[PDB]
Amino acid sequence: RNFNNLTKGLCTINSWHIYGKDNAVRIGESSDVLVTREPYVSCDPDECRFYALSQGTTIRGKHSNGTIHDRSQYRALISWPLSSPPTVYNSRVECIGWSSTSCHDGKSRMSICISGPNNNASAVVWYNRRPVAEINTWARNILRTQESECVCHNGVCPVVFTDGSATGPADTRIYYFKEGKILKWESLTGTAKHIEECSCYGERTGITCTCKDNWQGSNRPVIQIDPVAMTHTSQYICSPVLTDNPRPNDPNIGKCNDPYPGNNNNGVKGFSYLDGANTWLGRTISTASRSGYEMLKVPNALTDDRSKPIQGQTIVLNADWSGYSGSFMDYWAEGDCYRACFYVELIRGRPKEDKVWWTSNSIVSMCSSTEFLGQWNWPDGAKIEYFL
Amino acid sequence: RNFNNLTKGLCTINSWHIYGKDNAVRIGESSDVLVTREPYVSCDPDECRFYALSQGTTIRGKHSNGTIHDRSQYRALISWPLSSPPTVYNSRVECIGWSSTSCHDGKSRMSICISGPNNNASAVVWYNRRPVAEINTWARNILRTQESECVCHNGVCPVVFTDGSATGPADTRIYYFKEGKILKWESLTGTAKHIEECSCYGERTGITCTCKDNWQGSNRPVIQIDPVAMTHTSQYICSPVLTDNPRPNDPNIGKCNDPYPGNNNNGVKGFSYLDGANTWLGRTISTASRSGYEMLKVPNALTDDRSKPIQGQTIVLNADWSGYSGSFMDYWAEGDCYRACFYVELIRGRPKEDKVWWTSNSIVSMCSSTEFLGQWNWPDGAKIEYFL
Amino acid sequence: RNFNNLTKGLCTINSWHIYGKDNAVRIGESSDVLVTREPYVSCDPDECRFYALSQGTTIRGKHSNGTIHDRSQYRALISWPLSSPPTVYNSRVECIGWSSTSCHDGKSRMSICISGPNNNASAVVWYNRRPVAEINTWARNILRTQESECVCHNGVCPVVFTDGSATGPADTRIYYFKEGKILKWESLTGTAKHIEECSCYGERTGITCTCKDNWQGSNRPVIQIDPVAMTHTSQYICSPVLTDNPRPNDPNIGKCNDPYPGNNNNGVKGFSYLDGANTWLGRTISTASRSGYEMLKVPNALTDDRSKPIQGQTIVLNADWSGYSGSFMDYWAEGDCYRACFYVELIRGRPKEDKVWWTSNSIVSMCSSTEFLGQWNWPDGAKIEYFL
Amino acid sequence: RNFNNLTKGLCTINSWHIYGKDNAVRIGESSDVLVTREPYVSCDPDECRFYALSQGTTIRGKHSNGTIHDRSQYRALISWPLSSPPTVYNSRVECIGWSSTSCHDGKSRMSICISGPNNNASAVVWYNRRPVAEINTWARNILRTQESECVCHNGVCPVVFTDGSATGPADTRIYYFKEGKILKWESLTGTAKHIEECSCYGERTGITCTCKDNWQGSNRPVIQIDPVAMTHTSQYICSPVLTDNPRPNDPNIGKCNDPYPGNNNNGVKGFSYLDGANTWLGRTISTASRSGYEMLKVPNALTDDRSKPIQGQTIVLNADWSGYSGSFMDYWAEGDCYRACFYVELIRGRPKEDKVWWTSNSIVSMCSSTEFLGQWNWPDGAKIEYFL
Ligand SMILES: *[C@@H]1O[C@H](CO)[C@@H](O[C@@H]2O[C@H](CO)[C@@H](O[C@@H]3O[C@H](CO[C@H]4O[C@H](CO[C@H]5O[C@H](CO)[C@@H](O)[C@H](O)[C@@H]5O)[C@@H](O)[C@H](O[C@H]5O[C@H](CO)[C@@H](O)[C@H](O)[C@@H]5O)[C@@H]4O)[C@@H](O)[C@H](O[C@H]4O[C@H](CO)[C@@H](O)[C@H](O)[C@@H]4O[C@H]4O[C@H](CO)[C@@H](O)[C@H](O)[C@@H]4O[C@H]4O[C@H](CO)[C@@H](O)[C@H](O)[C@@H]4O)[C@@H]3O)[C@H](O)[C@H]2NC(C)=O)[C@H](O)[C@H]1NC(C)=O
Ligand SMILES: *[C@@H]1O[C@H](CO)[C@@H](O[C@@H]2O[C@H](CO)[C@@H](O[C@@H]3O[C@H](CO[C@H]4O[C@H](CO[C@H]5O[C@H](CO)[C@@H](O)[C@H](O)[C@@H]5O)[C@@H](O)[C@H](O[C@H]5O[C@H](CO)[C@@H](O)[C@H](O)[C@@H]5O)[C@@H]4O)[C@@H](O)[C@H](O[C@H]4O[C@H](CO)[C@@H](O)[C@H](O)[C@@H]4O[C@H]4O[C@H](CO)[C@@H](O)[C@H](O)[C@@H]4O[C@H]4O[C@H](CO)[C@@H](O)[C@H](O)[C@@H]4O)[C@@H]3O)[C@H](O)[C@H]2NC(C)=O)[C@H](O)[C@H]1NC(C)=O
Ligand SMILES: *[C@@H]1O[C@H](CO)[C@@H](O[C@@H]2O[C@H](CO)[C@@H](O[C@@H]3O[C@H](CO[C@H]4O[C@H](CO[C@H]5O[C@H](CO)[C@@H](O)[C@H](O)[C@@H]5O)[C@@H](O)[C@H](O[C@H]5O[C@H](CO)[C@@H](O)[C@H](O)[C@@H]5O)[C@@H]4O)[C@@H](O)[C@H](O[C@H]4O[C@H](CO)[C@@H](O)[C@H](O)[C@@H]4O[C@H]4O[C@H](CO)[C@@H](O)[C@H](O)[C@@H]4O[C@H]4O[C@H](CO)[C@@H](O)[C@H](O)[C@@H]4O)[C@@H]3O)[C@H](O)[C@H]2NC(C)=O)[C@H](O)[C@H]1NC(C)=O
Ligand SMILES: *[C@@H]1O[C@H](CO)[C@@H](O[C@@H]2O[C@H](CO)[C@@H](O[C@@H]3O[C@H](CO[C@H]4O[C@H](CO[C@H]5O[C@H](CO)[C@@H](O)[C@H](O)[C@@H]5O)[C@@H](O)[C@H](O[C@H]5O[C@H](CO)[C@@H](O)[C@H](O)[C@@H]5O)[C@@H]4O)[C@@H](O)[C@H](O[C@H]4O[C@H](CO)[C@@H](O)[C@H](O)[C@@H]4O[C@H]4O[C@H](CO)[C@@H](O)[C@H](O)[C@@H]4O[C@H]4O[C@H](CO)[C@@H](O)[C@H](O)[C@@H]4O)[C@@H]3O)[C@H](O)[C@H]2NC(C)=O)[C@H](O)[C@H]1NC(C)=O
Ligand SMILES: CCC(CC)O[C@@H]1C=C(C(=O)O)C[C@H](N)[C@H]1NC(C)=O
Ligand SMILES: CCC(CC)O[C@@H]1C=C(C(=O)O)C[C@H](N)[C@H]1NC(C)=O
Ligand SMILES: CCC(CC)O[C@@H]1C=C(C(=O)O)C[C@H](N)[C@H]1NC(C)=O
Ligand SMILES: [Ca+2]
Ligand SMILES: [Ca+2]
Ligand SMILES: [Ca+2]
Ligand SMILES: [Ca+2]
Repeated sequence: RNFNNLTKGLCTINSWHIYGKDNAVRIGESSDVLVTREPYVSCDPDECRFYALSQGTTIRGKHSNGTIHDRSQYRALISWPLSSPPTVYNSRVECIGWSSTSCHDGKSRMSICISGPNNNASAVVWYNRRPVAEINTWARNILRTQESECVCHNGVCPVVFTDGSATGPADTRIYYFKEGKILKWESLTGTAKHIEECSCYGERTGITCTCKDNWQGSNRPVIQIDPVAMTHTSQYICSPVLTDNPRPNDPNIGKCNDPYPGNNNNGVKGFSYLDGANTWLGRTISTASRSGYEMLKVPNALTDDRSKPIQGQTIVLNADWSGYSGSFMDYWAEGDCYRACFYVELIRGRPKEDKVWWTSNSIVSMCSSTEFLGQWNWPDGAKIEYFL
Repeated sequence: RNFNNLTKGLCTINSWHIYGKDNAVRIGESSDVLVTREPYVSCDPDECRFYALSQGTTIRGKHSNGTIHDRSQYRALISWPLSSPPTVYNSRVECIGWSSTSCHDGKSRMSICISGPNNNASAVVWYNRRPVAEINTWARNILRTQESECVCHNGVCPVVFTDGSATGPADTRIYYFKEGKILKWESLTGTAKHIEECSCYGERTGITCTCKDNWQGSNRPVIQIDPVAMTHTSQYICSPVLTDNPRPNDPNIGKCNDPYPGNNNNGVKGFSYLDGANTWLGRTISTASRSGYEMLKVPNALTDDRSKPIQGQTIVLNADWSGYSGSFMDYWAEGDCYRACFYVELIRGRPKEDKVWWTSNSIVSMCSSTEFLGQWNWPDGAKIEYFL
Repeated sequence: RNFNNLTKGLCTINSWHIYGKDNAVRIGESSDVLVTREPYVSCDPDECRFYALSQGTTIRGKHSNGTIHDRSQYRALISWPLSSPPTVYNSRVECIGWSSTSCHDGKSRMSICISGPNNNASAVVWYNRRPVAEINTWARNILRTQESECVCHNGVCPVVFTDGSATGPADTRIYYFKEGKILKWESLTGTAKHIEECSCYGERTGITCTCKDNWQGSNRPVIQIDPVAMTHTSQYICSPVLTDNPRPNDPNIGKCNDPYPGNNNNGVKGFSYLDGANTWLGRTISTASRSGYEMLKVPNALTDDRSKPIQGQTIVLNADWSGYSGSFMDYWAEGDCYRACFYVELIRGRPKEDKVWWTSNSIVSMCSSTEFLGQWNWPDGAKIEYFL
Repeated sequence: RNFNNLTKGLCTINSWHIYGKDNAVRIGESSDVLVTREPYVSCDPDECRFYALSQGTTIRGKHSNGTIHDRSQYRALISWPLSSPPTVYNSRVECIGWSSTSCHDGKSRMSICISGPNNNASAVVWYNRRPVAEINTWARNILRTQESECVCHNGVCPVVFTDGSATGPADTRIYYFKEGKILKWESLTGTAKHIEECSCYGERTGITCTCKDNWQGSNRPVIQIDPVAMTHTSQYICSPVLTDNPRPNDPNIGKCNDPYPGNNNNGVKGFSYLDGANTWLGRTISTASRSGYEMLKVPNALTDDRSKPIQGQTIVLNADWSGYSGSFMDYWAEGDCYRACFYVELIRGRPKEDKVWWTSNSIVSMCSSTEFLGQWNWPDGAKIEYFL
C-alpha cells in the first residue's frame, strides 16, 4: 500500500446523482438504530462508509430523551456500511467524544475525537485503530473540529480545529498529521474572521476547505491548504450567493475578505466545490431555518464578488428538514478525475419537532455526473407522529 | 481474476430441486426484517445472494403502512446471504432506487438502480461498489429495467431498459456495459411489440431474455442477445402454453411475432429456459391472479406454435400467493453444464390481503436436477392474522 | 488444502470437560432467536460451529405456535458460531429441508438436506456451498438421515440414510460421497435390524456410527464403515448397559445381533465412543423419558455382552430435560490423538411442557479430558413461566 | 507470525485519555445487550476487544432477574468489538464458565474459563480457539483466576489462580502456559498473605501483577513474575496510599510485607502501574463502597512505605458507581514504549440499586498520554428508573 496523492482534477459537474441514503429515522421507528447527529461519509481504498456521532442510545430507547444535548460522555464517532442505518449491531466505534473528523491516507485511517468539559477538552488522534497523539485545549472553550472527513496527500493529513468563542474571535489552528503524529501546526492566517466545522476536499491544486463563520458572516469562509509546504491561506467566498443559514437575502455584491452582515451568532456546517467555471455551492433553501437543500452552479464563486447561478439542482424540498452538509470524495476510484460528492444531514426531532423528546437524523448523499440528469427530492421520510 | 465466458450449455432438466427459501414474512412477524418486493438471486464467483428492493422500513414498523406504493425515495436495492431473510442488520445496500438489475462479470459486480419522479428518472451504474456511469430518462415516463440479474460474457453485460407507456408502444433499449461503462446501446428491434422486466440467462448460444408484454400480449416476448457482436433479435414464445398473468386459456396455436390477445394493460414478470427439447416454461397456475406456480416442459416452445407440455412440476399450490419470477444461474459452479435456476416472489399483504396495510414478500428458489425428483409445494408460510 | 485423513486414535477419556453451551432458550425469551430442534456440532479446519434445523420463526414470534411439527416447508439446516445462540442475524443457511447431515473433508464442506412430502422426499447434496447431486426417495416413506455430522477420509464421506417404516423393517442405505458426487451406495448389511439417526466419528480404525433402532431394540445398533474400501458391517452394542430411550432396565446379558426387547416403536438419537478399554456410552438417566444425561465408561461395550460401568459422569440431572445426543470431533486440532466430543439437545416446550405452544431446544457440548475432572450438571436454564 | 517479547518500557504517564466506552446499560434499555460482569480489555496483534462474563440473558429479558448471582451454568467469557456493547448478535464466546483470563501471545490467543460447583471446579485452557489443557480444583473451594488479561513473553503466558478460602489462607498457584500447554506451576511464595483477581501487565523488567487480598489487607498484594525463568516473588504495595475497597483511611506509613488492617473479608479487583517515578495507582474514591474512581501518581509506591501522591486524575465521580478495574496494554502498537491502559467496570443494579432485579455493568477505559490532558468524568450514564 502507498500513500494517496492528489493527482487529479475534479470531474466536470453537470448534475448530481443519488449516491447513498440510509432512511435511519424511518427504520429506527422499529429497529435498534442509534440516535446520531453530525454525520458524514468517508472512503477507504476498498470501501466507503457513513460516519456520525452516536448519542449512546437508540431512538426508541428511553435514553433518547434529551438528545438535543451536544456534548455528553455517551457520544462516540461511529462508522457503518454505506446506506445501512447506524444500528447497535453494525456500527463500529472509531473513538470516544463529541466532535470528530476522520480520513484514510491510502495506507491506514486517522480518526480524531474530542471529549471533555467545556474548559478542559482534549483531542485524541487515532491511526490504524490505535491512539497515537493527543492535543489539550489551548483556549479552554470547547475545543472542536470539522465534523466531516479530512483529506490526505502523501501521508500528510491537515485538520482544522477551533478553540474559543462561537460568538467572537476564537483561536483556530491547522494541524498537519502523518501516521497520527503531529508534524506541524499553524495559527489561522488570512482574512477569514471566524472558523468552524470545515468541509474539505482535495485535488491537484491542493486542499480546499469551506467552513462556517458563526460570529458575523453569512458568507462562508474558505481555507486553502498546501499539504506539501504545510501552509494555508483564508478568505470568504466572494460570491453574493450566500450559503450559510440563517442568512440575509442574496445581494449583488458579496464579500471576499470580511463577514457579510445580517445574522450574528448562528450558522450551519456547509460546503462548496470551488473550481473556476466548474464551481458549485450547496445551501439550505430557507434563509431562516435548516430546511430544504439545493446546489447552485456559480462560476468563479470564490473570486468573483458579482457571481450568480447559471444552473442548479434541488436536493431536498424547502418543506423538508435538512441540516449539516459536507464534502467527501472517493479518492481511490478509477478514472482521470475525482468525482465530487456531498452528504446532507436530515435532522428530525428537536428543536423543530418537539412532540418527541429526541434529536436525530438520517443521511442522503450525492455525487456529480457529467450527464445532465433529471432531479428528484430526497426527504428523511419518517412520520414523526408514529413516534408519539 | 478473469472475466467469465459463457462456454457451457444448459444441464438437462429432468426436475427441479429446492435451492433457497428465506421465510421472510414468517420471521419478520417478530424480527427486524425489511419490507421488500421485486426480489431476485445472483451469484458472485464465491457466493450466491438474495436481492430485492427494500421499502426502507421493517414489516412490524409503522412505516410499513402504504408499501403497496412502487416508487418512493426510501427504496434501495439490497442483497443478503442466501436463504437468510432481508434484515436491517444483514442487508447490504447496492444502490438507491426503485428499479434494478445486478450481475457479476467474473471480476467485479455491476449494479444498476433507477430513481426519480416519473418524468425525470435516471439510472446510476455501479461497478465494484462505485458509481461509474449514469443514464437519463429518454422518454420521460418511468425509466425502468429488469428486476432480476443481468448476464455477462467476456466483460460485456447487456441490460434491457424500457422508458415510456406501460399500456402502449414504449421505447426499449438494450445497453451493453463493460466495467460499468457504456460500450453501446441499441433500440429494440424484432417482432416483440412491448417489453418489460426481462429475465435473462446465458449459455454458449448467447444470452436469452424472457420478458413481459404489458400492453396486449399474454404470451411472453423474448429477446436474444449476442454479447460479442452486441446485437439482438426479438419475438414471442411461439407456444400456445401461455405464461403471462393474467392470461386467456391455452389455445392450440400460439403466436410467434405478435401479442396473443385477451388481456390488456396487465402482466407479471416471468421467465423461461428455451433450449430445444430441454425447454421449460414457468407460470402462475391461476389465469386470473398471481397465485400458484408451476414449471412445464414444453419442447421447442420458442419456435413451435403447436407445442404442449410433456412433463411438469408444481412449485407453489394455486391456493397460495405467488408473484414475480425470474432466472439466474451459478456461472462459477463446477462441471460441464450450467444448472438452470429460478426464484418465485411470494407476495403477502396488499392488494390481495388488505387486512394489513403493508405489501411485502418472501422468496423461494429452485435449480434443475438430472434426476426425476419427487415434488413438494412451497408456500410463503406466514399467517396474515398474526399481523392484525 | 488437502483432504483430511483419519490417522489418529482416540485420546484417552478420563472425564469430560465443558466445550460449548448457547443458552438459546434463556436468551430467546427476549431476543430474535430461531426456533430449532435436531442440533449438532461440526468443525471446519479453521472453526467449529453449532448446527440445527430451524423452524423458520423465532421463539417469541407467533409462528412458534405448532413447532412440535417435524417436517414443514419452513425448515432449514442452519449453522452459527460456537456457543452463540441461533439468531435471525447470525445464522447461516446451509440448505433447505427437515433432515440433515454435514461434514468438512479438509478442503470444503458437504451439507445434505432432505425435503418433500412423506411419499416424495428428496435429498440435495451441497458441496462448497453449491448443490451438486440429488437423491430421490427409494421407499416413498420419509427419506431421512443422521441429524449429526458425517465423517470424511481422503475425500470420501460416508452417510447413512433410511427410507421406510419407523415401526418395522425399512430400507437403509450407506452412501459414499466425494466432492458432493455419489461414488457408491450399498444396502444395509449385518445384524442391525433397524437403523435411524446415526451418530458417527472417525479414527485410524475406520468410521464408527452409533444409531437408533426405532422398531424393537433398546440397545443401539452400530454401523462400522471402511471409507477406503467403501464397505460396512453392522450389529448392536453387546453391552447390557442399554442406551436408547425409552428402555427397559439394565439386564446382565445384552444382545450383540438382535434388538433387546421391552420397548417398541420409540427411541431417541444417541451416540457412543467404542474403543476397547477406552469405551464410553452416553444415555438419558431416565428409562422412561428424555430427561437427564450421563456418560458411562463401559470397557469393550461393543463386543462384551456382560460389560458394566467402571466410571461415569453426570452431564444433565434427571430433573432436567435432555433430548438428542450425537458425536463430533475437531479433526484439525493439534496433537497425537482425536479428542472425543458430544452434544446434548436440551428440549424445551412440547410435548413435555405444554403451557407453551412451541418446541425448541438449547445445546450443551463436552469434549474428553485426560484429567479426572470434577463434574457439574448443565441444564437448559430457561424458566418456562417467563414465556406465558 | 512470531511470539511477542516484552522489549519495551512503559511510556511516561503524564495524564490519561479516553480509550473506550460502550454505554452498555444505556443501550441495553432498548436493545439485545447481554447482562455481564467482570469485564476487561485485551489486544490481538490486529485488534483490541472488550471481554466479560455473560450471564446468558439480556438485561430486558426476564432471565436478568437474579443476576447478582456469581456462578451459574449460564455464564461464558465473551468478547466483542472495542466500545460496542456486548450484544447477543456481536458477542463471540471464548469459553464456558464463571471465572476467566485471556491473552494473545503474538501468534494465537489463550483463553481460560473455570466452571463447576464450589467443591469440584475445573479450568479449561483454550488456545487458538481449541481446548488444549484442563486443570482440576486442588483445594475444592471455588477455583478462580484473574478476571482480566494475562501477559505473554516469547510464548510463555503466566496466569495466577487461587483455590481455597476467601476469608483465610488459600492455595494460590502461578501457572506457566505455552500454546495452551502447562510448562510449569508453582505455589505462591513471598510475603503476600492472600491473593485474588490479579491485574497484570508486562514490560522489559518482567511481568507485574497487582492483586486483591480479600482476607485482611486493604493494601494490594503484588506478584512479580519472570516469564523466562518462570519464577516469581510477592509482597504488598508499600505505599500508605491504600487502594483496595472498602479500606481504612490513608495512614502515613504503609505495609510492604503484610496486610494493612481495618477491613476483613472484603475487597475489589484493582490494578496499578509500578514503575519508579512513573508509578500510578488506581482506586475507588469512596473508602466504603464501589463508587468513584481516581488515578494517583505515587512515586515508588511499590517500595516506599511513606510515598504520597504528587499528581492525580479523576476518572469517575464519587457520585457514580464503579466496580472492578484492571490493566491491559496494546503490545503490538508502534513506537518505543508500551502505553499503559486500564478499564473500570461500572456496576449497575444490585446490590446498590435494588429497584431492579438484575446486576450488570458497562465499561470505560483509558490509556496514558505524555501530554498533561484536561480531565473529565465518565459515568455509566443509564437512568435506573427507565428500567422500572
Ligand atoms: C428534470 O430535471 C431537470 C434537471 O434538474 C430540470 O431542469 C432544471 O430545472 C431547474 C429549475 O428550473 C434549474 O435550476 C434553476 O437554474 C437557474 C439558473 O438557470 C437559469 O438561468 C440561467 C442564467 O441566466 C442568466 O445568465 C445567462 C448567461 O448565460 C443569460 O443568458 C440569462 O439571460 C440570464 O442573465 C440561464 O442560463 C438558464 O437558461 C438555460 O437553462 C434553462 C433550463 O433551466 C433552459 O430553458 C434555457 O434554454 C437555457 O438552456 C436558466 O434560465 C437558477 O437561477 C435557479 O436557482 C434560483 O431559483 C431557485 C428557485 O427555483 C432558488 O431556490 C435558487 O436559490 C435561485 O434563486 C435564488 O437565488 C438567486 C441568486 O441570488 C436570486 O436571483 C433569486 O431571486 C433567488 O433568491 C431568493 O431565494 C433564495 C433561496 O431561498 C434566497 O436565498 C434569496 O435570498 C432570495 O429569497 C435554479 O437553480 C436547473 O438548472 C435545470 N437543469 C437543467 C439541466 O436544465 C427539469 O426542470 C426537470 N423537468 C421537469 C419537467 O420537471
Ligand atoms: C411424486 O413426484 C413426482 C414428480 O413430481 C410426481 O410425478 C409428476 O406428476 C405430475 C402431476 O401429474 C406431472 O405433471 C403433469 O405432467 C403432464 C404431462 O405429462 C403427461 O402427459 C404427457 C404428454 O402426453 C401427450 O403426448 C405424448 C407424447 O409422448 C403422448 O404419448 C400422450 O398420449 C399425449 O398425447 C405424457 O407423456 C405423460 O405420461 C408420462 O408420465 C406419466 C406421469 O406423469 C406416466 O404415468 C406415463 O407412463 C408417462 O411416463 C403424462 O401423461 C402435464 O400435462 C401436466 O400439466 C397440466 O396439468 C396441470 C394440472 O395437473 C396444469 O396445472 C398444467 O398447467 C397443465 O394443464 C393445463 O395446460 C395444458 C396445456 O395447455 C392444458 O392442456 C390443460 O387442459 C390445462 O389447461 C388448464 O389449466 C391451465 C393452468 O391453470 C390454464 O392456464 C389453462 O388455460 C386451462 O385452464 C402436469 O405438469 C409430472 O410430469 C410428473 N413427473 C414425473 C417425473 O412423472 C408424482 O405424481 C409424485 N407422486 C405422488 C404419489 O404424489
Ligand atoms: C467431584 O467430581 C468427581 C468426578 O466426576 C466425582 O467422582 C465421580 O463420582 C461419580 C458418582 O459416584 C462416579 O460415577 C459413578 O461411577 C460408578 C462406577 O464406579 C464405581 O464402581 C466401579 C466398578 O466397581 C465394580 O468393578 C470393579 C472392578 O475394578 C470392582 O473392583 C468393584 O468391586 C465392582 O465389582 C468401581 O471401580 C469404582 O470405584 C472407584 O471409584 C470410586 C469413586 O467413584 C472410588 O471411591 C474407589 O476407590 C475406586 O477408585 C466405583 O465404586 C457407576 O457405577 C455409576 O453409574 C451408576 O450409578 C448412577 C447413579 O449414581 C446411575 O445413573 C448409572 O446409570 C449407573 O447405575 C445404573 O446402571 C448400572 C449398570 O447397569 C446398574 O448396575 C445400576 O443399578 C443402575 O441402574 C439403574 O439406573 C439406570 C439409570 O437410570 C437405569 O437405566 C437402570 O435400569 C436402573 O434403574 C456412576 O457413573 C464417577 O465415576 C466418579 N469419578 C471419579 C473420577 O471418581 C466426585 O463425586 C465429585 N465430588 C463431590 C464431593 O461431589
Ligand atoms: C483541567 O484538567 C487538569 C488535569 O486534570 C486539572 O488539573 C488537575 O487537578 C487535579 C485536582 O486538583 C489534580 O489532582 C490532585 O493532585 C494532588 C497532587 O498535586 C498537588 O500536590 C502535589 C504534591 O505536593 C506535596 O509535595 C510536593 C513535592 O513536590 C511539595 O512541593 C508540596 O508542598 C507538597 O508537600 C503538588 O506538587 C501539586 O502542585 C502542582 O500542581 C498543582 C496543580 O494541581 C499546581 O497548582 C502547582 O503549581 C504545582 O504544579 C499539587 O498541589 C493530589 O493530592 C490530589 O489527590 C488528593 O485529593 C483528592 C481530592 O481532590 C482525593 O480524591 C485523592 O484521593 C487525594 O487526597 C486523598 O489522599 C491523600 C493521600 O493519602 C490524602 O492526603 C488526602 O487527605 C485524601 O485522603 C482522603 O480521601 C481519600 C479518597 O477518598 C481517602 O481514601 C482517604 O482515606 C481520606 O479520606 C489530586 O489527585 C491534578 O494533579 C491536576 N493535574 C494537573 C496536570 O495539574 C485542572 O484542575 C482542570 N482545570 C479546571 C479549571 O477544572
Ligand atoms: C460549541 C460551538 C458550536 C456553535 C454554537 O456548537 C455546535 C453547533 C451545532 C448545531 O448548530 O447544530 C451542533 C454541534 N455538535 C456543536 N458543536 C459542539 C462541539 O458542541
Ligand atoms: C411502471 C410500469 C409497471 C407496469 C404497470 O409497473 C410495475 C408493476 C409491478 C407489479 O405489477 O407488481 C411492480 C413494479 N415495481 C413496477 N415497476 C415500477 C418501476 O414501478
Ligand atoms: C468466590 C470468592 C470471591 C470473593 C468473595 O468471589 C467473587 C467476588 C466478586 C465481587 O466482589 O464483586 C464477584 C466475582 N465474580 C467473584 N468470583 C467468583 C468465582 O465467584
Ligand atoms: Ca453565520
Ligand atoms: Ca400481459
Ligand atoms: Ca428403540
Ligand atoms: Ca481487602
